[PDB]
Amino acid sequence: MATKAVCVLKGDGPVQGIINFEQKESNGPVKVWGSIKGLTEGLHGFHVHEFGDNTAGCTSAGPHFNPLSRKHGGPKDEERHVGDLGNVTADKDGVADVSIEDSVISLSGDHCIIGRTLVVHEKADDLGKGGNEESTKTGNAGSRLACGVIGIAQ
Amino acid sequence: MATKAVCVLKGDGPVQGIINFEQKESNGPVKVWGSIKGLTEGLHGFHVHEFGDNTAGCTSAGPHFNPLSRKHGGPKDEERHVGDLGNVTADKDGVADVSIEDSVISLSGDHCIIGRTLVVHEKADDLGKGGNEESTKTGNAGSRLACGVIGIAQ
Ligand SMILES: [Zn+2]
Ligand SMILES: [Zn+2]
Repeated sequence: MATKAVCVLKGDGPVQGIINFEQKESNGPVKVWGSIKGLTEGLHGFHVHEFGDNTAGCTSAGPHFNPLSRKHGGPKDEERHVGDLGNVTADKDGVADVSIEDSVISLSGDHCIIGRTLVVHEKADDLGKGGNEESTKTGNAGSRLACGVIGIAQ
Repeated sequence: MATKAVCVLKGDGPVQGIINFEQKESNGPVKVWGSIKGLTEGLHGFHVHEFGDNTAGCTSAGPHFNPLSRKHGGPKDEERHVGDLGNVTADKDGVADVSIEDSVISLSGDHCIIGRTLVVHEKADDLGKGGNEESTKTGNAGSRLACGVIGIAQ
């Protein structure tokens, strides 16, 4: 049934925002767009984590959503986690106007991201090209600044 | 797919809690439990609403999850919304130790509640036996005290 999803991001600091998802055909890409504020200028890792579990804050969301058991990558890679959406970019006012299109995540089926956690991270995602253990796990993107559970939308 | 879900309830007031969901068999019943605190002693409407959308707080969840287009009821009714879990009871210390078993909600398929909103209400749900139009729509449970998106749990 689901063609639209939405996510409210909050954390302990000032980072907050709203992200929209739209998938018109189940065999088609998902459009991801919206605004996150309170960010430092530059790149921030932007990931779908495995669990829609916020009991302990962002930490409860678990690792990247990774049902094919691959190593971390960027959204252009064949070797990637399902939840690898690469970076978003905050302007000099702390605002990331997100606009992404991705055909690996979905609003149904196995790769479905509904009821999982969208997280925006402290630092840039190195897209799995960093050369340490951590690169292949989380792309060295550091802290979880804000997260939310991805919800069915009207 | 999912055998566990979790929901963190938050609102503008003091109401807050964690509800777990467990469904070992896709075609078996769902267990609902955990605690909500900060409630007034007495009955509170406990419903799954249609949208997991929190962009305007609890209001943006919309009406009760009703995929079969029926009228509000108690969970033991045949004429009920999928989202009709009835009431929870807060004790004299303001705690609802929720414990509910339901055969209509599901963690998979088309009644799937993952990615929708769990709401705890201001007043008792009259189970649709209240005589007004409100009763057959919302059970007169009143305003939304706390909600959260139901997420995939580990
Ligand atoms: Zn990853
Ligand atoms: Zn109802």
